[PDB]
Amino acid sequence: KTVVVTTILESPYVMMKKNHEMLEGNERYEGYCVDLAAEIAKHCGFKYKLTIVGDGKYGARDADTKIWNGMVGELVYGKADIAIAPLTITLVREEVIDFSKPFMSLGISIMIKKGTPIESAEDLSKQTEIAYGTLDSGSTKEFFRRSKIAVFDKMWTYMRSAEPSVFVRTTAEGVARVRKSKGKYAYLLESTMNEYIEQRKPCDTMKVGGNLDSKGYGIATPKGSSLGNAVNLAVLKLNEQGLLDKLKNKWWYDKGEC
Amino acid sequence: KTVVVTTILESPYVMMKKNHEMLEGNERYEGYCVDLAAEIAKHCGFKYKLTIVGDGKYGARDADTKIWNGMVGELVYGKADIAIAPLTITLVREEVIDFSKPFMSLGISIMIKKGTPIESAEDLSKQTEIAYGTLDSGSTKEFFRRSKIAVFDKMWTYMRSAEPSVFVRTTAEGVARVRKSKGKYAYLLESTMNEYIEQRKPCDTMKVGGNLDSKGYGIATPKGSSLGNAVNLAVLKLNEQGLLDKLKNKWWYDKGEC
Ligand SMILES: N[C@@H](Cc1onc(O)c1Br)C(=O)O
Ligand SMILES: N[C@@H](Cc1onc(O)c1Br)C(=O)O
Repeated sequence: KTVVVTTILESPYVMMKKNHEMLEGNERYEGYCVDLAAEIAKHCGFKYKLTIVGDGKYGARDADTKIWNGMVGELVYGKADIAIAPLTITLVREEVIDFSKPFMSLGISIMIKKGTPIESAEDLSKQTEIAYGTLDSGSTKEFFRRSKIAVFDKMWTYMRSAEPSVFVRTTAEGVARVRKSKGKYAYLLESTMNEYIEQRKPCDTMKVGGNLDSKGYGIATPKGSSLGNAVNLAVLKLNEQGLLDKLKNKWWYDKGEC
Repeated sequence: KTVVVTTILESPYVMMKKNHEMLEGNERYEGYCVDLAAEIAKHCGFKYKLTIVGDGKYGARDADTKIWNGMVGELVYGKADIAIAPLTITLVREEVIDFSKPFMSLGISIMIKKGTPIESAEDLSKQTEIAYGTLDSGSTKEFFRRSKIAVFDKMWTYMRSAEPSVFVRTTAEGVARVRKSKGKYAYLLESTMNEYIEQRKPCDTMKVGGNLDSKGYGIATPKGSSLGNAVNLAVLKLNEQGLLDKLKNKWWYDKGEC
């Protein structure tokens, strides 16, 4: 039957076409993951319906209720058959859902307003003039919360108690904050999103320093789903064919505005 | 039996004494509402236990689940017997819980960093250079969300879509934001909290313009609770005895630091 795909509005993975109100179904969206879903579906031989995750979250488990939210939750509770989005492969998630090998590699990075005197995470941790934060949910926030590494521990300690809050609801908000804070706010996010934004007008942001870690995004399916095998092979095939690199260039650099 | 009082950490209504770790029970807290609870209990002849609302919220109903959160929720679901805090009497709340006549009068107001060229709500609505917001929950946010008054409608329209978010988690955060934004952020909050903060170091904030509305805080009890009658009479008695005004002066001006 028609496969239900859960995904999330995150540029340039999935975005509403400017003229979406005049369109219907899958045609309403565009982006790297929209193109990827089409390729995966073709190689696995299934028809699908793109749906945007109800709560706009990636996926975490509430420590008290033990309930999973976000795209991970939609898979865990059977609300969706597959997640095709910039969903980071992590230990906690790997335990409850299946993941294809990575379709994109990335790492946590620093985004600054051009001119900000910051070149690394160490730089940020050793000062207070420039505030810094992460998304209010997801693997980056979790990276800092769980890190036992001195420098990252120091940063988390500062972030968790910083006032006003240094956390944002969406990537768009973090970017807006960096752009409007006159260099007094730096944003910690995944290298992939950082690199995309660096090529977007008004071209006033920059990725600085090396990535804090090395990981990847994977296509997710409910644990034990018979669709997992084919999907994983499709990702490997698409990568080996150079299609994934082609898609990355298409949505990141081919039409960079900077 | 011992009455369970739900309240909230909001200065100067209820605050943790500096040395709370060395104290136990009700002795751990201090403030206007702590003193008020003692007076109400004495006049109604009951023993009580102060408890801080689990979710740190005042009280709203989720439009989807219809579940009440905050102090209102604790009363509605029988987790607490009475709420003694700066809980605003509103139509939606009055329908599900009982309220004593007001023990304090107030209205929505504007807090600015001294020197900010803003004298009214109209001023704020007609410009964009200075951002402004409210608590991310409670009667003030709701006032703007539901207002059909042109000026407030205009302000809500701007606030709801402003990026980054102009909403804060606690009063303390809104104050910190006003103080650290060099006049580029104004905070909308209740006159009572505004007046208290204006007398606190570093004495860099000011209440401007007249209040946007006129309302009051009431002591709340589960609907139909036999404790409601006595509590209401106690509030009226304490007010007529001048005790409420005495308490206001004690926690607002007697030890003002400005
Ligand atoms: N890919 C992450 C989400 C995320 O993590 N950090 C960010 O800035 C974003 Br967007 C995840 O799967 O949680
Ligand atoms: N008293 C209000 C809470 C509140 O509403 N606006 C604020 O700034 C605060 Br604190 C309520 O009962 O919701």
